[PDB]
Amino acid sequence: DPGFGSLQRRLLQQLYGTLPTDEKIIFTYLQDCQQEIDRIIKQSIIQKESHSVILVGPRQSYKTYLLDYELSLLQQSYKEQFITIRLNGFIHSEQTAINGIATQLEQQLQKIHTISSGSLTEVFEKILLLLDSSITKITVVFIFDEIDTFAGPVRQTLLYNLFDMVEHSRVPVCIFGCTTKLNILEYLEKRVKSRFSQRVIYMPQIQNLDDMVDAVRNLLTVRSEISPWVSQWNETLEKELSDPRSNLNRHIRMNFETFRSLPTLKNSIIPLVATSKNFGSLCTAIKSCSFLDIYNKNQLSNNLTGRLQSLSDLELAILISAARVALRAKDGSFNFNLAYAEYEKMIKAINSRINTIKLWLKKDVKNVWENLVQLDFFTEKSAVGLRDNATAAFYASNYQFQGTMIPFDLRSYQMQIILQELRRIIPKSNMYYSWTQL
Amino acid sequence: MNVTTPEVAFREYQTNCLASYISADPDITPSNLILQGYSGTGKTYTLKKYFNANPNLHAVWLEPVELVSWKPLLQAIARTVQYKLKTLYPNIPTTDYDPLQVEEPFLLVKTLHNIFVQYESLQEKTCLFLILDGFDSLQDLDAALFNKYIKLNELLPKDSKINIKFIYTMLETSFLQRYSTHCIPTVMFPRYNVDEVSTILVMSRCGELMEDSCLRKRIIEEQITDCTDDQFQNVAANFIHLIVQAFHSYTGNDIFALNDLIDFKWP
Amino acid sequence: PVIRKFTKKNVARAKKKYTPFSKRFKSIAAIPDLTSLPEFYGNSSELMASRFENKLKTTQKHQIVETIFSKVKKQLNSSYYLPARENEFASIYLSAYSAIESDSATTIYVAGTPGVGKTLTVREVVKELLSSSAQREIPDFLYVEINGLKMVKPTDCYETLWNKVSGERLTWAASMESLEFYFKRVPKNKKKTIVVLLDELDAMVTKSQDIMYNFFNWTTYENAKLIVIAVANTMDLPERQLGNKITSRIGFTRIMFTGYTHEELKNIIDLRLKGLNDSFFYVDTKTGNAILIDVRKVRLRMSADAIEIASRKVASVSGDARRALKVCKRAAEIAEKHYMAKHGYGYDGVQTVHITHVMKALNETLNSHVITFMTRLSFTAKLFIYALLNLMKKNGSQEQELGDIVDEIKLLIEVNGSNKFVMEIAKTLFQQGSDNISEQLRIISWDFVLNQLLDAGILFKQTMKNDRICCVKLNISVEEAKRAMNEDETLRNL
Amino acid sequence: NVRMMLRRSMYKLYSAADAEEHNDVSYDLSLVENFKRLFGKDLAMVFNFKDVDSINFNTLDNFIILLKSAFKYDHVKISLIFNINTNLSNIEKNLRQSTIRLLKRNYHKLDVSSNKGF
Ligand SMILES: Nc1ncnc2c1ncn2[C@@H]1O[C@H](COP(=O)(O)OP(=O)(O)OP(O)(O)=S)[C@@H](O)[C@H]1O
Ligand SMILES: Nc1ncnc2c1ncn2[C@@H]1O[C@H](COP(=O)(O)OP(=O)(O)OP(O)(O)=S)[C@@H](O)[C@H]1O
Ligand SMILES: Nc1ncnc2c1ncn2[C@@H]1O[C@H](COP(=O)(O)OP(=O)(O)OP(O)(O)=S)[C@@H](O)[C@H]1O
Ligand SMILES: [Mg+2]
Ligand SMILES: [Mg+2]
Ligand SMILES: [Mg+2]
Repeated sequence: DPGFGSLQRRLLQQLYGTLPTDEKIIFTYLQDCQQEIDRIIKQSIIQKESHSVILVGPRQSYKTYLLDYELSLLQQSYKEQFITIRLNGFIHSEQTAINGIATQLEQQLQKIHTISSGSLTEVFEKILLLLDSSITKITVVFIFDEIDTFAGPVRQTLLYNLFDMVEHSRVPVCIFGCTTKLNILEYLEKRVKSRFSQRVIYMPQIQNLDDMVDAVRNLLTVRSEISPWVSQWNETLEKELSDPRSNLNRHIRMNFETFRSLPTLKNSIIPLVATSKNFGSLCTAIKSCSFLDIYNKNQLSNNLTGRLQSLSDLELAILISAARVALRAKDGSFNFNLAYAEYEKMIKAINSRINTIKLWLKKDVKNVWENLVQLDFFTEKSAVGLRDNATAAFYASNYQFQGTMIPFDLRSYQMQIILQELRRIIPKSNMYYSWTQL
Repeated sequence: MNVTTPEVAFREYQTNCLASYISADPDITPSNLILQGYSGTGKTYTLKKYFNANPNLHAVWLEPVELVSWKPLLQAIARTVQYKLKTLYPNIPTTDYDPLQVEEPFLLVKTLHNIFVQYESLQEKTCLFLILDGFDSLQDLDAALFNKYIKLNELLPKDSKINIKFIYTMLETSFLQRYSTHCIPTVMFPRYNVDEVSTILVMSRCGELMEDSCLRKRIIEEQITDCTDDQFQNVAANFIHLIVQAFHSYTGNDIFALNDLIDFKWP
Repeated sequence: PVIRKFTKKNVARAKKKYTPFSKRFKSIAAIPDLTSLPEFYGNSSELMASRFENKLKTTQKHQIVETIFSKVKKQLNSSYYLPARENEFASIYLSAYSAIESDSATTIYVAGTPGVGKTLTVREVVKELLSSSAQREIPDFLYVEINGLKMVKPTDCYETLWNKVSGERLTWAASMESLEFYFKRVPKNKKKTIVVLLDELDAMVTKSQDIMYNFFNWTTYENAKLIVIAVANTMDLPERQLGNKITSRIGFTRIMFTGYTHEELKNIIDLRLKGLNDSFFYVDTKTGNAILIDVRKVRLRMSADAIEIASRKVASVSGDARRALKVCKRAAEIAEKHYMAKHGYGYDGVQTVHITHVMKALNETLNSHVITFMTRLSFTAKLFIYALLNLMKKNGSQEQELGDIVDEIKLLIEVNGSNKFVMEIAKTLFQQGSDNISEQLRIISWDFVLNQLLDAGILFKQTMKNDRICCVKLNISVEEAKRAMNEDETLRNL
Repeated sequence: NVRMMLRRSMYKLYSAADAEEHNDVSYDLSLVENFKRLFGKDLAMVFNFKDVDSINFNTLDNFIILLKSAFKYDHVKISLIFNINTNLSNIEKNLRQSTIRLLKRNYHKLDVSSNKGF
């Protein structure tokens, strides 16, 4: 039937939040936060005040979700009243955010009704004396994602001038900064903190298990009659949440104890619904939740236990042999020569007490040695893998490290998985299990 | 949905999730998606086999290993997106923007904003999949570059007719765990078994081991002309089962090391 | 053409001339009277600066409600006669009145901690002596705002000063030779006195200190008629950057603004409330709109001890007037939203701002949230901190190896296996609930909560690719981490 | 490093193809795929590594693997020339094992010396 195919499509676009903006789901634990964001936007767009504020919470804490919700709800009532500027501390720099404001200023002002052209000292002084300076004004709303990278230790020019428009400009300038850092005010300079209006509002957190039950209840309830299966779906999902010993309420409880983030459970429900062929299987799959065990097995199937279980016998024997040399060493370090010496005296002691097991040569374990390097079982000794930013990754590419230049079998390595962890994962029926203990 | 799931051999969970996230409707598709697996785990195979079984949803295939720095990676995005849309919609009048003019992560956003507004006469919402195939294999890679591509969706216009969608492919799972709190969906491609490597290697290579001239030349020239295709297929299949059972402990669960030891030892 | 090795396709170059001012009249005697000359001293620039008021105008306006507390927040803004800087007004005004009246040149240096009224009262000095000059008791002058943090480059102050003097757009290396020829060579009969304000002089001198010397050396000239009011933050910025023999040669005055006392904060806050405190409004009971002198005659008093404790707390920390005007603006909107929620006006007998509204406005900027954040984390995230705090009392090394934290988490579920909470969670934390997933090395969401605490700023982690020997600090304190973990019920018993 | 090997290699082929030809290009391995679509003739590029005993073998291993990605383009062929001053046995202990399996589909050892055979 096409009724189920329309029952999937709404129930899946409720799980992405792409409902139109009067049907969008606002959970009850972040209503008092979105009412505080609602008050700030519409006494700056309707009532033309100029205050700034920083939103702060973790990643995937509905900071950009609530700002996109509040502007879209003011989009439909007050379209002509405001232009919106949004920057982002990842893709913008100190130099590039000047071009990003002026490009978005001139293209938002065409839709209601040049600035962006010239040198960078020209394009910055034109957006100043535009902004710094019965008919009413256009209010300009700024949105910052990762304002904490604009609040670096060095200069902080761009945060100085925008907070200087909150205090002194005759243009009403609303500024949202979405950061993650709890100590965001200590990144700011003394001049930049003094201009800022000191309002830093903290995104709410899930406090109870019943907050996640009510928020999954709001995500999986269809509030209109689109399909013949809507009432039959809604009475199934209310039985699965009223029963505390149900399997769906068991997977919510594991999320509350481990992740406590509803977007992580949201990625689990999405292929439980989209990979359901008919309503008979879609009603069954949320009763049993046998997909969420298969999903959670996949997400964690090549982390470090799933890579150790995908090894051959020589790859496991070299991994054990390098884990015994790393336990005797004081620095946890080993070579290819040290780990093949422990390997060959292990294969001797197997074949002496015992048909026989092949001892692979020095030239043949070299391929096994390099695969354990690229599967993150061995790391280079004092190694800095990825750098923080782009200049530190560029400085490291011009330096020629020592372990590159020394020969192959002399490189000191270290150990991702120690021998005491390596005894616990390998089963007791392996012939190499006796060698996971000194 | 309204999509076709192909039959990849030992990736039947991975293809059902791949059909679950990738669709033509942009409202029910995530703007980021990672396909993580290690080398040889069949994740460009089933990514390609999914898009061939679904021809009416559109893909731009980029390899970030032959682009080496972050700046050629931005320029190739601007080049191949507008080259895709010209073949895809020839009736739309457009003015070509120089892809070599982007030198910033923002100048990509401004160029993609300029490319997408002139396809505004299209009839419905359409998603173009920008497949960064091997994003972790970029040589100059750092921690602060992948969270610069997560957030491009928020800087591009929300009511455009063309919604770019990023599909990432990456290897090493220590790169992936740096971005765990972004909660963007990930499909894992674990390593194959010894029985999964042998079945894949025997359906991939028994075709070439017949059309190889060395087996072709010898059977007529040795003057033993008493054979069929079903013996031809079984003599090459039993070599592959014998070249694995000897050298599995040396190679491991590779595909590319087994493919080299076949053709070095088949003549 | 040739094959280029790299391309620059986004170069946008300004139309700025290269030849300085010393090469366009061929003689000092051929320089005309620069005051009676059209393009100097901003006699035509008043058309383009007023162009951008028309861009942000729209014709829609539908009766926005202006309640009782909206009028108070409008009057506590920093942009809206100043009581507590009187001796500092009389020092800057006396030093600048004498140099303009005598056709002299000087430099006034003024410093202080942020927010103490020094950018305000220098602008109030030059507004008083604009009004004195407009009455013709001192000659006419030209006033230039230079802000160091309103410049892209530090060298843009040369461009912007010479543009305000001459109306000419030159590069910076041509602007400082234009200014240096202007101040020492051009005669005093041909020029006009110039009062330039070098605001936020810290920002211009961070890289090369070539910019603070030039503005101060130009004031030592005889022919120059230049008054540099140089406002910065610290008092030793001239002597550190320039040296001891240079700062003695210039001979500038040196004023410091001390941060305000609590009694001076009261005469700033209550000075901006003289028109509204103890006054009567006309509030209709169906929209909420107030009108200063269906409708009640309500009135508005703000409590004087509320302004007292807002002044005692702000002046004891920093002493700036911004943090006290926006702790009373914040208190005025806390009182508005309760007035807005009781009657339900929305947006389209006596009201007061209590002691509890000001304390609520003041407590939220002084509290930390790292306590409240960590009591409401996962069990997994709180188990990470609780294992890290046990390691910092086994050693006190205050940066723990990350593999020592993993073995502690496993040992802590090892030992407390009789516990009622730990028996039922260890199945859902090593296999993640059901079977068919093997028992694993890290707890479920170990990469999630380690990245959750690094993103929050609670936790510092060094850069190592070996995920086991990597080190982990805290960034908050050991005390307020233990205070958050002795509140949680299940961790404090084990 | 590896990006300086490629930006010089893509500059040396784009400069030497405009010399034989009688717009600007990003110098990366996307010039190899656009070579027939911009010059009309197919390519045959030859690499001549000069002092390969003085180069580090982390960079040369990662550059051969980078050139391996140009075997999907149907109109190019690469040819490597290694001026090994000392020894072949020293080189195969330096490169990774999966690279030597790539170098062995067709290799040719040519003894080049003033001292060979006198
Ligand atoms: N405009 C939007 N409409 C609907 N859902 C959205 C929107 N923006 C984000 N979401 C979803 O909201 C959830 C989390 O909200 P976010 O706003 O992304 O959290 P966040 O605070 O922005 O995280 P950041 O930006 O990385 S710090 C995710 O499932 C997103 O897919
Ligand atoms: N399930 C499968 N069925 C059939 N052939 C497969 C399967 N998985 C892999 N192969 C083949 O084995 C080889 C594996 O290559 P890829 O799929 O490209 O590996 P990969 O996952 O992309 O790993 P990297 O990162 O590119 S080295 C190809 O020749 C595939 O055609
Ligand atoms: N004595 C005062 N009387 C009245 N209002 C004052 C007084 N001092 C400061 N203000 C107000 O508070 C604001 C603070 O401005 P200033 O203190 O002059 O700036 P500032 O001293 O340069 O601080 P910076 O820029 O960080 S060095 C002024 O704009 C006034 O609105
Ligand atoms: Mg965001
Ligand atoms: Mg691939
Ligand atoms: Mg100031």
